[PDB]
Amino acid sequence: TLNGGITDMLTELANFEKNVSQAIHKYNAYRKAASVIAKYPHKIKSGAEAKKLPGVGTKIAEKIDEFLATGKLRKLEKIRQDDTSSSINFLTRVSGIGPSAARKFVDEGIKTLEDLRKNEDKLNHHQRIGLKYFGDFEKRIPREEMLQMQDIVLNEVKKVDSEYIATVCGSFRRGAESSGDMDVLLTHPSFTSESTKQPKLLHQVVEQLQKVHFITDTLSKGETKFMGVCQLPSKNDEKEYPHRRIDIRLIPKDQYYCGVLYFTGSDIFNKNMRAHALEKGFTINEYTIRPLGVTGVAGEPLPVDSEKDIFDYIQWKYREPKDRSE
DNA sequence: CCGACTCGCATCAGC
DNA sequence: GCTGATGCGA
DNA sequence: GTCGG
Ligand SMILES: Nc1ccn([C@H]2C[C@H](O)[C@@H](COP(=O)(O)CP(=O)(O)OP(=O)(O)O)O2)c(=O)n1
Ligand SMILES: [Cl-]
Ligand SMILES: [Cl-]
Ligand SMILES: [Mn+2]
Ligand SMILES: [Mn+2]
Ligand SMILES: [Mn+2]
Ligand code: NA
Ligand code: NA
Repeated sequence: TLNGGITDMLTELANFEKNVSQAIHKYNAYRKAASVIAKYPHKIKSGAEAKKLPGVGTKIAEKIDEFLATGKLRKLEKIRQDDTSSSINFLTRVSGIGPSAARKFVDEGIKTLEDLRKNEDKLNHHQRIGLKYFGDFEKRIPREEMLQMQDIVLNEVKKVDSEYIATVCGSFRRGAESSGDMDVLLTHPSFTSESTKQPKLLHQVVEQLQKVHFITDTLSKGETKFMGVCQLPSKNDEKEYPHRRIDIRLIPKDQYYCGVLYFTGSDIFNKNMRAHALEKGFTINEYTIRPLGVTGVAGEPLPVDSEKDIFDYIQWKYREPKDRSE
């Protein structure tokens, strides 16, 4: 928390550039700066001191000087006051509403939560569910509740087919004391890079979790990726638990390690590692690490028997999940 | 300076 | 219908 | 917005 004011400012600027300006490289630039400063173990006293960190440049350094001097950033103070910016920033907080839809809605005069409720007719299915659970999706998940959810998911999967392996990833696997959502990596021996010998492998699981009233809604669903909503059961006379977002990714069993690396993250950690892989002549996705040939075209998948094998190829020391929270 | 900065699903445009 | 782009998301 | 080359 040494530099919370600064990292908050950069995050707000990042969000502005994504949601309002639609400038995703600026969003990523601010995100990278905020991350590098967040792990900096000194209380930053100057923009010049910050500029020594990779990803902090001259423009961010100047903003840090303004913020250190005054506790504020004029540029943000005015963004906070501009009506369309603030309306756009709000609407993108609904799952399924991005910068595009948010601006179109603001264009048609839909700019408040009440406006959206009045105009449910104009939302696609994802957006309608995001609106329904807007309040619940603001609440974080205590790790203790993550553990109960894990119990349910693992046991329910076992009951569909004992050969399923389900792994909770994301911030949970990084050891976070609370999470924004639950991410589940799924594998089954009938689904490898070489063949899919059983159909419906993800569907069967979604169905089982629906039938025990754990999964309550679906935002998107295909053959390998589910995105929806779930809820812990509550005890007699207790208030219901908040509804929670859940993502499930079925990964070819032989590609578990690249999959678990991807799904564990963080997002920024993945972004940095994939970028470093490129510097080193490889490309990494959730399935494989491949070398880049003399012309920048991916070659054949290299053998991988461990998360560390991936770190090895790109000449990074192994980092435990808990140390990947960038 | 200047080019560069992985993929799944839903939806749409075009045919 | 399919294919490719875009939006939104992990 | 940043930065390797
Ligand atoms: N732009 C992105 C977004 C996500 N991912 C991967 C890495 C991330 O940890 C995982 C879960 O995403 P989530 O969106 O669930 C974020 P997570 O790290 O689980 O933290 P929480 O906020 O507590 O949920 O998906 C990626 O590679 N690139
Ligand atoms: Cl940009
Ligand atoms: Cl691949
Ligand atoms: Mn998560
Ligand atoms: Mn998630
Ligand atoms: Mn609820
Ligand atoms: Na720097
Ligand atoms: Na959104």
